[PDB]
Amino acid sequence: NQALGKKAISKMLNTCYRILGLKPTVIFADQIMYTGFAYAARSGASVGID
Amino acid sequence: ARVTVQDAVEKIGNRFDLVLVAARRARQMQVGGKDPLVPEENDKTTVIALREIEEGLINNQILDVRERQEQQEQEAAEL
Amino acid sequence: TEAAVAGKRDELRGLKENVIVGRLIPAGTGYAYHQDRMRRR
Amino acid sequence: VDYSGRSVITVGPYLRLHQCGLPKKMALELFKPFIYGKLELRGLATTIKAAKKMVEREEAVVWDILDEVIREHPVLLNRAPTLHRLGIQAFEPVLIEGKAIQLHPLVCAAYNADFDGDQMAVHVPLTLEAQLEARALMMSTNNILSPANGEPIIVPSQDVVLGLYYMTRDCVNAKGEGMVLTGPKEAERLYRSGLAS
Amino acid sequence: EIKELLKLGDLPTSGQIRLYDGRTGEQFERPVTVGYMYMLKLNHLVDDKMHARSTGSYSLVTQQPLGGKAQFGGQRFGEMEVWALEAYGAAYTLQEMLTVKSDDVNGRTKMYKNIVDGNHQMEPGMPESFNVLLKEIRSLGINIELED
Amino acid sequence: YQGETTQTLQDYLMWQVELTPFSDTDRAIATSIVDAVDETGYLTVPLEDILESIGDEEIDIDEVEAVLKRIQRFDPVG
Amino acid sequence: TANSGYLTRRLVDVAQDLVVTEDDCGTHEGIMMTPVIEGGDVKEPLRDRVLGRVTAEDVLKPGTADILVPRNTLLHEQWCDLLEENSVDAVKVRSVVSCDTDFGVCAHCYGRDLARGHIINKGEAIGVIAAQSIGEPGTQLTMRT
Amino acid sequence: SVTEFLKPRLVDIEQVSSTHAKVTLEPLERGFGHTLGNALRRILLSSMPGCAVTEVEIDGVLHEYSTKEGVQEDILEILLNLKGLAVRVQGKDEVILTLNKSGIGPVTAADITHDGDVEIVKPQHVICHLTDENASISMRIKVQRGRGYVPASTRRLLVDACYSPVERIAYNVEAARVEQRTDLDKLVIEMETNGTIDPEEAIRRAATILAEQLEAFVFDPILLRPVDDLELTVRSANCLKAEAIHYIGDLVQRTEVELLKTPNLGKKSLTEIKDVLASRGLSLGMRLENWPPAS
Amino acid sequence: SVTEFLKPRLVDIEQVSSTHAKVTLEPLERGFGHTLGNALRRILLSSMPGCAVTEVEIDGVLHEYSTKEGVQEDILEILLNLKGLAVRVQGKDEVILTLNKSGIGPVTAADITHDGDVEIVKPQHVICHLTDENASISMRIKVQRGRGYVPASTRPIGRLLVDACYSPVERIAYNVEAARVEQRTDLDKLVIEMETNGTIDPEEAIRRAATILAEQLEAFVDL
Amino acid sequence: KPLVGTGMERAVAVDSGVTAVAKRGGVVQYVDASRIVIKVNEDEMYPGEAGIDIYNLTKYTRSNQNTCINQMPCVSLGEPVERGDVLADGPSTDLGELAL
Ligand SMILES: [Mg+2]
Ligand SMILES: [Zn+2]
Repeated sequence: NQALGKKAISKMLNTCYRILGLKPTVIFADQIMYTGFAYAARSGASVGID
Repeated sequence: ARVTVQDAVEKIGNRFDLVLVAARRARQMQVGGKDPLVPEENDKTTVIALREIEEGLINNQILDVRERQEQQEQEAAEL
Repeated sequence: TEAAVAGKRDELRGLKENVIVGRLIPAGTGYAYHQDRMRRR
Repeated sequence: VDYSGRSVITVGPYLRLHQCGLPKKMALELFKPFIYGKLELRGLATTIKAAKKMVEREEAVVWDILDEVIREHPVLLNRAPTLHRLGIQAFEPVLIEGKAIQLHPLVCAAYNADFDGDQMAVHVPLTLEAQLEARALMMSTNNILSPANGEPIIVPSQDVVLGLYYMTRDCVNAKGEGMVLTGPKEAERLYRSGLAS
Repeated sequence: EIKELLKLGDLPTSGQIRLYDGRTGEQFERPVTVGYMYMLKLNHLVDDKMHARSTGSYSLVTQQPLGGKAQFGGQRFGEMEVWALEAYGAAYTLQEMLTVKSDDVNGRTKMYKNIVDGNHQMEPGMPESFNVLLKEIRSLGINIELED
Repeated sequence: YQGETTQTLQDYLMWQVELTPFSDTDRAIATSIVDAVDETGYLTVPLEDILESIGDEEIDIDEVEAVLKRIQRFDPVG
Repeated sequence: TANSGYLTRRLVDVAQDLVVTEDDCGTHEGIMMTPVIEGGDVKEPLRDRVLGRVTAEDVLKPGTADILVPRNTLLHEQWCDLLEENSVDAVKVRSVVSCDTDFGVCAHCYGRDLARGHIINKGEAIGVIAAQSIGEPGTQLTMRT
Repeated sequence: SVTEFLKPRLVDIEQVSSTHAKVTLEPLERGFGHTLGNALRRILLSSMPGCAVTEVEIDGVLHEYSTKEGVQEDILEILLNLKGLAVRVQGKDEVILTLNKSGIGPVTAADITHDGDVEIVKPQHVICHLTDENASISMRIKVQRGRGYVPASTRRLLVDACYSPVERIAYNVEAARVEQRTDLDKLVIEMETNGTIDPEEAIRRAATILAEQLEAFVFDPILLRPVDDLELTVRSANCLKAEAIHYIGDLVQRTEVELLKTPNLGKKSLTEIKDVLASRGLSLGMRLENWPPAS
Repeated sequence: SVTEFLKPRLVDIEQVSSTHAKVTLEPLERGFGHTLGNALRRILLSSMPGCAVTEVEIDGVLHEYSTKEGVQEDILEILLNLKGLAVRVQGKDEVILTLNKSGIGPVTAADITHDGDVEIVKPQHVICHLTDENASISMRIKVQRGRGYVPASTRPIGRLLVDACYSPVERIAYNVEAARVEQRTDLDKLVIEMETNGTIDPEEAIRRAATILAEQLEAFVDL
Repeated sequence: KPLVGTGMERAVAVDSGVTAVAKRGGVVQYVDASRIVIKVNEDEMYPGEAGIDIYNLTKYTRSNQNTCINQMPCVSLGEPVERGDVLADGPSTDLGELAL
């Protein structure tokens, strides 16, 4: 429930590892990668001169 | 297949003894005449051995006891 | 030269000596193997 | 050493971090004695030279044999220089078409590898103890913490965090705001349907 | 002046147009930068990089696999990769890369025969490049020998 | 300079002898049979010289012929 | 690029054959872990200098006789949270240098694995791991400057 | 040959056994996975006929947010609980129900007055929690037939109308291979419904709608031969027949020591068997995975 | 009612040029314009049948890395020019055309010997140039029907192979806009603008796309 | 062609002798995929000389890097030429301009 930068994502995986275990952490990492890729592509971000 | 071996490590207790126990059981299943204690699902001998270790069916003491029993029965049968 | 003039002897106890010869290093899964050798020696 | 190859690495975003992408023309060479044994085990070849010829001319059944023999058999991927022990990791092969190895993104930080011309070397564990050491010790899903300090080494890096940052943000007067939803499923159903931002 | 050229031919001044997704057919949420860039094809082809080996020709004095792609050689497993296997604790994976897969002459054939036979087990033996070291050390007038 | 190991005809024949399901005595007989093969592929000694080179009293010429008929269908055939 | 390689080669060669060969050497001497203070700022808190080690003495509380933790404990995350709740002062811990085991180290002087959360196992080669850990970041340090 | 395409063959729909299903179809032509999946998902999300609650009218409440005595949930909480109420009307296209109730137990969907046309799929669905004994709740709930999602902001207390029987659908396209062709498609559709219809029926109805929208344009041979092929002598053939070896594949797997123990079979007779088997490039120590090929 | 959808029909077809057309489909419900437009665009861009040049055989050449006396282009450039030849055959799945030319000048697609079934849609397609007074070119071109893109590598010492791109269409663009049908105002209208090479009818292309979509969709109706 | 350049393409293309630059001005009298024959002007000819320049193009030769070297004409039959302008392109050259 916040804007997830790069430090707010690593702490999420660390919390998952410390609370749950190893298998949920692996599945969570794969799902995080998939969702991040999908919505980064869907956002249509770019870079211009303006 | 499988992705993690954490349960087998917890049951055996050490990550270096698990490899040896699993190798012993997998060699028993592969080059010997043994058959898996769990339903094999298109799996190889190493993964079957790991799945047997995960359920408390295989460890060093069980293997030693079964080997001694097999040797005693074979020596009795040969007479 | 200094190991020859002194007649030294190597017991193959480390990790780099079992790699030159091609044995199991006494660190990982080869620790119990070397424990057996030291026990039966 | 024998049973070893190398080639250029590309990216596969569809993988799971316990598997890699191996060309099917490299795995045919790396796994050749296994293919001979599997061929003459099931009666396809009654001699070693018959299996040798079948593999040489690349019939249509040697690919099924290869898919059977590479099922659960880790391969060690290594990239030089090997500065720490995370530079060699064991993955499960997936037979792909092409000449480039496909590497999972999340494992790029450990290798210090980027896809602008890097190359990797693949090694095949042979014995029954090497296949279990590559699965219980060197597997990619086993080392997710750094042995130097104890912090995770599988952190998302650049455009995995950009998408999660863009998705988890707020705007003052975005479309369809202020409504009361009944769960995440309704939120996704509104987003896909275009009724909300 | 780029923005004057982008107005001479009727194009957006910003240099960014809106794009649609080819698979779903829905517009990307933000404008993206499209244009024409001059691309080169460098002389690093993946056809000249891919290599593989299972068994081939070995050297004479030290019977190890040759090096290179034109000689159907093997990949070098150097010192820094031995350190990484010593740090994991992989003793068998390290032992099979020093004797069976590289140098032990009588173990290579046994391993190949066992792999073809469906039995994955090795008889380690002794590397053939340590006997060369012993013969070269004791040709200097120094009596080095294995005992017991 | 070190060199390179080339594969001759006898090395190729041995590579197949070791991969053939022989027995301990059959492989010993096959070693003698493959040893007495010149560069043209023809056996250069009579089978009575191979039966003598084995150095065993219980082996008969029938076993030597049986092993020879199997070696004769290696690669190359003949 | 080359100086770091030479340094890590020397580090590996000096400590190649150090292996955890025991479980307890029977001595409880050790070092005292105090936070680093250059004079104006606390560079590193004490929660990172003791996380995953074994105490060498009775470290309970400065006040009186209130045993918060026993003589030999593995200070994991929960124990460190308890440490920060009560504002725990300097602690004495067992270090590798002050170990009574000959030809190796024991699993209690060393501490945590730092790759798995548990305590270090017998056999694991710690000298190579430490040499690679020190020598790997050597390419991020300035050479000429 | 130019107008024929691959068709799915391995459809293996898997049930989570109540309202959640995962259907896998393979192999599609390259690129048809995205086409079919996106079309089906868009049709299921946007246009699927159904019946849903449109608006409510509580006697004691005249505002979207207010205070109602004796109810634990807020007014918008009651609206949320009514939004998820799944109804299956048969005859009409607009009906009205009443929820007069009093007591201390929770007020659930089973407390609605019965109608012949109206059917409730989850009587266990809880609408509100009444706490005070003297408290009572009586409201009128109207349901109507429509398609898709209609927010209240597009247009008594208004409720967002979810006519479509779908709650979530997601498709995923993976790589599949036919024996020769390298790049094909494998479509995996995972979907859930609100209980009024099964997932497979919703998929069938979406496919029917889309297809009706287009009506204006549409071993080795040697091992199999009988052991009689060999030029065996009388005694060796009789011993093999007595050993029930009717094929070369059976004889080949028999190891030498096992055949030595065979009665009436000698060393010189075993050597003849080995000779006649070797004259065909065969030995006596071969292994076969599963020999008898149902023949 | 609510379970009754108005179904579209091919209303208008506008031939803007020989290789450009705009077809119209209306009336459409809400959300069906984008449902049909992208599906038809993908099917048109991926699954259309056509005819392509596959093999060439020039009289006096051995390989495509050579030159001819009197011809300004290399054989490789002649093959690359023959790749773009747009041809419509109407009776078979394979035909052989013949080209004989002599004298100074261009050798266009109008110099191919006339055949009853074969139709050349762009007779101004320049293949090569003859720059010599006594120079002749004689070639036998093989044309066959297929779909997709088949390189020569995947599939005599004088027969030259060329990669075959069988797809007629070049680009597709669809637009959804409001339509005026009866009294309802929620109905839409889909306009599909397509650029082919001139060797396929727009209406039959739309009908082929719809037939492919329906026959692929029939696997879900039973399930 | 780059379509966005700096103007140094022509100098690099001409100075490196991969093209075919006319030695004397004239009129192209023969154009072929492997040779060009130029009829030199009357005011650039030596006494007692048949004025023609013959350029033999390099076709599919192998370079030191196992690549291809191939020159293609860029002139037409019967068109004027002057001294110093290109007659045939080279590897990575488009009308006398560098194109990589
Ligand atoms: Mg790089
Ligand atoms: Zn100690």
